[PDB]
Amino acid sequence: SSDVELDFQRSVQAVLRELNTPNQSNQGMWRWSLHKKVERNPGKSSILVRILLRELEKAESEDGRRVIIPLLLTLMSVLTKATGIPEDLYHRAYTFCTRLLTLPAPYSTVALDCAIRLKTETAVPGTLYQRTVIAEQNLISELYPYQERVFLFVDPELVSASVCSALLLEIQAAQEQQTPEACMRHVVSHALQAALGEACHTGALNRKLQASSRRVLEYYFHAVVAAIEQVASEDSPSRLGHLEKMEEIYCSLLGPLPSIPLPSPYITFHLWTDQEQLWKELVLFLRPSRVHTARVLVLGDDRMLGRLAQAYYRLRKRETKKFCLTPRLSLQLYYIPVLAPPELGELASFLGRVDPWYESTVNTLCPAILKLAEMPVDPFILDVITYYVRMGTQPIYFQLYKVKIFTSLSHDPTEDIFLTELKVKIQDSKGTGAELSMCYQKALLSHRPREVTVSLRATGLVLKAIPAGDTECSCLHVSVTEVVKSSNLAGRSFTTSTNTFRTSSIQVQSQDQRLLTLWLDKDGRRTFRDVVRFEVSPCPEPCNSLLMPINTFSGIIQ
Amino acid sequence: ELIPIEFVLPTSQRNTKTPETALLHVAGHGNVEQMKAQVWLRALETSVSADFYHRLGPDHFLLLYQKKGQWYEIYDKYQVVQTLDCLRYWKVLHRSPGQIHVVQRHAPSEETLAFQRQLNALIGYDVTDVSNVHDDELEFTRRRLVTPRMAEVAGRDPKLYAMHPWVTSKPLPEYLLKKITNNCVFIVIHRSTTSQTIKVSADDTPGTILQSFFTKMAKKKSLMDIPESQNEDFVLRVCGRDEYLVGETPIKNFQWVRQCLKNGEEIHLVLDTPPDPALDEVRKEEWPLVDDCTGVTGYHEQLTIHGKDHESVFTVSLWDCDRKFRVKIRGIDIPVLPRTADLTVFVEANIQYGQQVLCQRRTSPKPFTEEVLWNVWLEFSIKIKDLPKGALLNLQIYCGKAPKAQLLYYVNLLLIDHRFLLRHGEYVLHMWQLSLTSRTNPDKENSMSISILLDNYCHPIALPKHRPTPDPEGRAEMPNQLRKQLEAIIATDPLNPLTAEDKELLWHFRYESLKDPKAYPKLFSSVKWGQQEIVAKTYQLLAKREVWDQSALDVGLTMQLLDCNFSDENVRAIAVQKLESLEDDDVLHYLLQLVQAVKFEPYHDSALARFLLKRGLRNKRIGHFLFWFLRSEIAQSRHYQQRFAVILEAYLRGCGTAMLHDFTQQVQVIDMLQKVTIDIKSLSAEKYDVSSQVISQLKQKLENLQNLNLPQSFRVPYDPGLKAGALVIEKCKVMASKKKPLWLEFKCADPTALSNETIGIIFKHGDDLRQDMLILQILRIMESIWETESLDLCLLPYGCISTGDKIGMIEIVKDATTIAKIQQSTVGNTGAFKDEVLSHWLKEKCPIEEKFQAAVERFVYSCAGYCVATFVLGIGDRHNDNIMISETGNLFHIDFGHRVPFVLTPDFLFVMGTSGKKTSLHFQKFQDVCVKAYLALRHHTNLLIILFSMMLMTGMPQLTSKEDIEYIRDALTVGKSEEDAKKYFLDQIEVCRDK
Repeated sequence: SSDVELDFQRSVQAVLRELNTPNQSNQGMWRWSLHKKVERNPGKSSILVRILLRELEKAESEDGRRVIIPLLLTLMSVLTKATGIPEDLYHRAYTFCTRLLTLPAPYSTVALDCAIRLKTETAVPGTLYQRTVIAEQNLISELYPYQERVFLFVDPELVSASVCSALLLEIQAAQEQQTPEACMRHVVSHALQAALGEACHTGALNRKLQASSRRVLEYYFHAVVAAIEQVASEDSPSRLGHLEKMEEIYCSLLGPLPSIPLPSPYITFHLWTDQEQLWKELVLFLRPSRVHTARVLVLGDDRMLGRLAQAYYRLRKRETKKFCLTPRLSLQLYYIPVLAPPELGELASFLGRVDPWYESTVNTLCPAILKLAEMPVDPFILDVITYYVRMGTQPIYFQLYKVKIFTSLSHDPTEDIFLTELKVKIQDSKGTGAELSMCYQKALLSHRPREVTVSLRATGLVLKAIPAGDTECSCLHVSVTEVVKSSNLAGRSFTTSTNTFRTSSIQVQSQDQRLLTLWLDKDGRRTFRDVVRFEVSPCPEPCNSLLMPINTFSGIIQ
Repeated sequence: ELIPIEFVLPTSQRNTKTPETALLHVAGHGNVEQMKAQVWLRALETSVSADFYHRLGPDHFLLLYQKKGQWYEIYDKYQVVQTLDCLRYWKVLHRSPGQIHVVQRHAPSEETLAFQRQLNALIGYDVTDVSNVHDDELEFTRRRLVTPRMAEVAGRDPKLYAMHPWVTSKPLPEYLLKKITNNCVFIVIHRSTTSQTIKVSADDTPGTILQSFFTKMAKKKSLMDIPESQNEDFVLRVCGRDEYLVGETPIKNFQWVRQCLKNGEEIHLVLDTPPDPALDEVRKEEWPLVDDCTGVTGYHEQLTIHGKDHESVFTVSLWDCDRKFRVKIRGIDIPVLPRTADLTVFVEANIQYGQQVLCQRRTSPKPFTEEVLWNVWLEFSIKIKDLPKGALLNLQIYCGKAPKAQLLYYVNLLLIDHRFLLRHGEYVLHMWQLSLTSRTNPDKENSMSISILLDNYCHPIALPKHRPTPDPEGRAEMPNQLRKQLEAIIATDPLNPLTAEDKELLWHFRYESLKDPKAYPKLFSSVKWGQQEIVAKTYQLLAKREVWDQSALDVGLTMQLLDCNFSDENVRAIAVQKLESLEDDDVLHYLLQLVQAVKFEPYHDSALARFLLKRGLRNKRIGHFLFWFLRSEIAQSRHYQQRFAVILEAYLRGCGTAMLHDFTQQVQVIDMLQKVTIDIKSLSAEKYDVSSQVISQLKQKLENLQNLNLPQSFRVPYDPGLKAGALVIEKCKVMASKKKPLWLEFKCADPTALSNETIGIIFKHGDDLRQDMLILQILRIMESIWETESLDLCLLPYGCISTGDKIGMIEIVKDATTIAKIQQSTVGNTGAFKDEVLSHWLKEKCPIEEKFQAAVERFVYSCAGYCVATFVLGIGDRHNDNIMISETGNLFHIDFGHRVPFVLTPDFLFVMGTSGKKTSLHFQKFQDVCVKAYLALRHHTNLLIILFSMMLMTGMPQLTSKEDIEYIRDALTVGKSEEDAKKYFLDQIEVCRDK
C-alpha cells in the first residue's frame, strides 16, 4: 500500500511542478497520465483523494493560489467516478471547499460549485456519476430530465481533413461502445457500489446485469434513479436512508473490482460550412434550471472565433424575435486552438495568460492534435476534451464590436461584427498613404469624456479588442501607421511612425478619394473593398453591450 | 427559522373590496430584497389581479408595518429580515403571524416639490442631487432622520417653543447679589402707552409676578387697555426684544435680568399676548417613519456561515473572512497634465482609522502621462475580519523626478458603508488636489481620478453587531510605582502625546483606568482598533462604564471624546449621551465646536447629528444659530457640504412656518446686501478711496432696495432677539478698508423699544468671519469661567456671524470709539504720546464725578480681562484702531485676524491714576484682577486646548496645526506651580509697563 501511495504522490508532484514552473512538448500529459492511472486502479481512488486533500490544504496554508483550482478540479473529477470513498474524506473535502469561500473570485465561485456537488454526493453517494451519465448520454428519466450535448465545430478551410478524420474516428470508436444498455448497466453498478461499498459483490452484480434482458435492466435503472433522486431532493438527506433504499434494490436484484468507466459525453461533429448551422443544430437538439445544456466547442484559430461571434450575435438577435431557445437551453462556449505550425492565436494566448490551467491543459493540445493527423490507443484528445467540457465552467466575457461600412456616402451601410481585430489598408490607386479623418472618444481611466477629431496621412490602421500584454472598461487599442514628412537639406523624405491610443468607438473616413480595404478577425473571407467610411462601436444587446462567454477552468485569475 | 408573515397586498378581492393577503414562511436570515421578491412571486401565483403585478415591478412598492398606531417603512432592502424591529415588536406581543402591507409608491406632489425648492434655497444646496454620489447614503440619512425629528416635533409644546426663555441655572455671583436689596427687584411693566413699576422678589416666577400685577391693577385694568374679560391671557416679554419670560424659573435666572443687574439698568417688560402657536405647527410628514434598527446587519450568530446550510446563507459575517484586504489599482488619468514634462507618478494606498494608518502599499512608479495604467493588486497586511467600522481606503497620488516625492492628489473611500456592508466592485473616484471625508471631488470633468477594483463575493459581507458578553477574566494589584506612572499619564494635558509604553500600560490596567473618567480619552487612544478581539474587549469595557455615567459632566472631557482622534461610534455615542444633560445656555456656548465635530463622523447619520437636531428643534435660539453655522459650512467646505446640508434639511423640516419665514427673509436680505456690496466695490477703483460718488450710489441703491425688495422687517442673524426694520439711509456708509464693508443702521422694528436707537450692522463681503466668531465665543466662555470665580471683567463680546463663504455681519457697539480716533481728535497724530488724552475723553463723556469713577473702574476691569485674554490667546495686530472704548469705560478689542505680551500703554496707566513708575490703587487692583483671571483660566487649560483642537479642521489661516495650540499651553505655564505662574504673569505685566 505504501508503494502505490508513493507512486501516486510522485504523479501529483509532477502536475504541481508543471504548474509552478511555466517553462512545452509534455505539457498537459501529466494530468492525463494521473487520470489514466486512477482509471486503471479504481480501488485506490481513496488514496489519491487523501493526497489531493493534503496538497490542497498545504496550498491553502502557503498561499499557493496557482495550484488550488487545478487540484480542486482534479479531486472533483476523481470523486465523480470513484466508489468506496469513505464519508470522512467527503466531509474533509466539503470543509475545505467551505473554507475556500473566503478566497476572492474565482476561487470562491469554483469552491461554491464544488461544495454544492460535494454536499449532495456526501449525503447520496453516486449522485454525481448518475446525473453525469444520464445528462450526457440522453438517458430517458422523468425524475432527472436534464440533457446535455457537446457540439464540435471545425472550419474545414482552417483545419486539415486528416485532423477531422482522426477526431471523428476517436469519437465514433468511443460512442460505439457507449450503448444505452451499457450506460444503464454502468449507472446501476456504480450506484449500488457507491452506496454499499464492500457489501456489494461486484462480480455477481455484473454477471446478473449482463444476463438481464433490456426490460429488467431498464426497471432496475429507473428504480436506482428514483431512489437517488428522491433522497437527494429531501430537505435533510440522510446517508443511512439512502443505504437502506439501495440495500432493498440490491436484494431485489440478486436475491436475499471491475472498473466502471465514466463514458465520454455525447459529441456531435460538424464541419462549419453554413452560417446557420449552429442554430439548426440547437433547434434539432431541443426537439422532443434549463432542461437542456449545449456545450459548443470550436476548434481553430481567431478566424474560427470571429465566425463563432457572428453565429452568437445572430442567435441573440433571433432569440429577441422568437424567444424559442433561452427558456429551455443553457448555452456554454468552449475553444480549442489549432494553430498551423503567432498572429492567429491572440485570444488563445490571452486565455493562457488569465487561466494557467487552461494554458497547461487546452492550449498545449494543438501539437498533439496535429500529431494525431499524421498517424496512419488511449483517446488522449477525447479525454482532454471531456475533461475540459466537464470541469471548465467559469465564463470569461468578451465584448463584441459592431462595424458599419460605407462604400458610398449616399448608400445605407453594411453592418458586421468582429471579436478580435479590424485591420484597414489603403487601396493602391489603379502616392504613399491616404489622408484619413478620424473622430473617436478616447478611453480614459476616469471615464472622462474626451472627443478627438484628427486628420492625418496614414498607410493603415489596426483596431484590437484583445489586450496584447499584462500592462494593458472594454476598450479598443488602435494603432495608426502615420506618414510623417521630414524635410532634410537633401530633399523631402517620408518616414512612417506608429501612434497608439485607446477608444470605445471610432469613426474613420478617407478624404483623398483613395479607398480602404477592411479585414475582420484576420479572416480573408471577411474582406470589404472600396470602402469610403466606417464606424466601430460596442455591439449593443439585441433588444447593455453584447458579451460573448467562453468557459475556462478558472475564469480570470487576478 | 422560518418566520410566518402575512402580507397585505395592494390589490383587492373582486367581490368584497377587501385587500388580498398572502401568508409566507420567510427565512429569517434572508434580506428584505429577497423577501420582497418572494412576495411578488407569490402574488403573481395567487392574486386574481395578476396583470397588476405583471405591469409593475416590486420596486414601485413600499413595505410598511404598524407600531403603536404609527406607520413604519421597512426601508433598507439589504436589512436582514430577523433584525427588523417589527419582528421583535410582534414577538413581544405574542402576535404570529405578523402583518406587512405592500403599498404602492406615489410620486411626490407639486406642493412637496415646491417646499423642497424652498428648502434647497434656504440650504444653498440641493440635497436631492444624486449626480455626485457613489451610493445612497445621503437619501438613506434623509429617511433615517425622519423618525427622531418627528419624535421631537411630537413631544414639542408649540406654545412653549414659541416663547422659549433665555435662562441659566448658574447661581448669581456675589457682586450681583450685592446689587439686590432685600432680595427684591423693581420691574417696569409696559402696555400700550402706560407703564407700572412693581416690586417683586428675585425668586418670583413670571406667573407669580403676573398674578401680583393683576391683583395690584384690578381696579386699573381699563387704564392699561386690559379688557375686563381677560386675566393674567398675557405673557411677559422684553421691551424691544423677542425674548419671553415664562415658566417656573425664578426671575433672577433670566439672562436679560442678569444683564440689567450687571449694568445697573431698570428691568423693562411688556405685557404681551402669547404668539400664535399655529405658526410653529409642522407640516404633515408624507414620508413613513423609519425605525432605528434600519441598516442593522444583526449579530454574528445570525450571519456566520459556520454550521449553516448553504441554502440558509444570504449574508456572510465580516468576522468569518480570515483574509488580507486587497485593492486593484487599475490606473489614473487627468485631462490636463502638469506642465512638468519629466515626472513619474505612483499610487500610495493606506488603510486609515481616524488619524492612524494601519497598513500601507504602493504601486511601482510610471511616467506621468494623461493616463497611467498599473492594473495591479495591492494586498494589505490586515485581515478583513479585523477591519474596524469607519476604516477608510486613502488613495494618494505622488509625483517625483524621473531617474522627495511630492503628494499631488488624494481621495478617501469608506470600506464598510452605512449599511455595515463591505464595499465591493469597481470604483471611479475623483480626487482632491493638494494646493477624513469619504466624499469625492464634485468636478468630475477636470479633477484627477483613480479607478480601483474591490473583490466581488457571491453573498454580501456584513459587519456584525457586537454582543455584550460577560468577560470571564474581569485582579493583579497594580504596583504603587505603576499606579503613580498611570496617574501621571492621566494628569497630562490633551496635547501631550502618549508613548507606546504609556499605551501598553493604559491598556494593561484598563480596568483601573475605567475608574477615572479623566483616563478615558487616553485609554481609548491606546486601543489597537485594527484588531477585532481588542475592539470586542473595548466594547465589553464600554458596557461597564458605570463610573462615566454617574460622574459629573466635564464638558471638556466629553468634547475631547468627539475629537478627530476618536472615530469609534460607541465612544462618540457615550460622549453625546453625556452631553444630553448639558443646559441650553452652555450648548449655545459650545455649539460652534459641536457643529465642527460632525466632520469627524464616518457617516451622515450619527449620535451627534441627532443630538444637534434635537436641541435645535427644542430651542429656537439654538436652532437659529445652528442654521447659520451649518449654512456657512455648506457654503465653504466642498468636503462636507452634503453632511451639513442633510442635517440642515431635517432641522428646517422641523421648524414650523414662523422660523422658515424668518430664515427666508434673512437670506433674502443677505443676498441683496451682497449684490449692493459687489456693485459698490466695482464703482471704487482704488482699495481705500470712498469718494462722495460711492457714498451717493450706496445711498441710492439702499433707497431703491428699501422701496422695492427688502422685507419690512427681519430677525438679525447674530442676535435673534433683535428685529431690524427700515434702513436709516442717511447713517449708512462705506467703511474705508480694503474689503469696503457696509456700515448699515436699521430702525428697531419692535414698537415696544424704549429708545429710538438704531440696530447697527457692519456687513462684510470678501472676509472670513469664522475666526472672529471663534474668538468671541471663547471670550464668552472665559467670561463664564471668571463669573464662576465671581469676577465680572466687564467684557463686551459683540455679535458676529458668518453668513456664507467670506460673507457675514458684525454688531456695531454703540457709544464706542477707537483709541486712534480719540487720540487724533484731541491733538493730531502726536496724541499717541499724550498719556492724558484717554482720561480726558472719558471725563468729558462722564462729567459726573461718580460716573467718571465708575467708568475708570470699569476700564480697569475690562482692561484686565482683555489683557489676560489677548495674552492667553496670542492676539496680534493690536494697533489703536483695533481697540475701542465705550463712553461708559469698557475697553474691548476688535478684528481678530491674527514687542510686549499685551497692550498696556502709558495712557492706559494714566487712566488708572499711575504717574510714571508710581503704583496706584487702581493699578494694584488691575494686577490682582489680572492674576485672578489668569489663574482661573489656567485651571481650565484643558477645556481651552480641546476647544481649539476641535477647530483645527476648519481651514482657518491662523489655526492650522497643533503647534498653534501649543501657544496656549506655553502662555498658561502648564506644569509650573501656581506661585510660579502668578509671578510669571506679574513679570509680563511689568515688561509691558516698561516697554
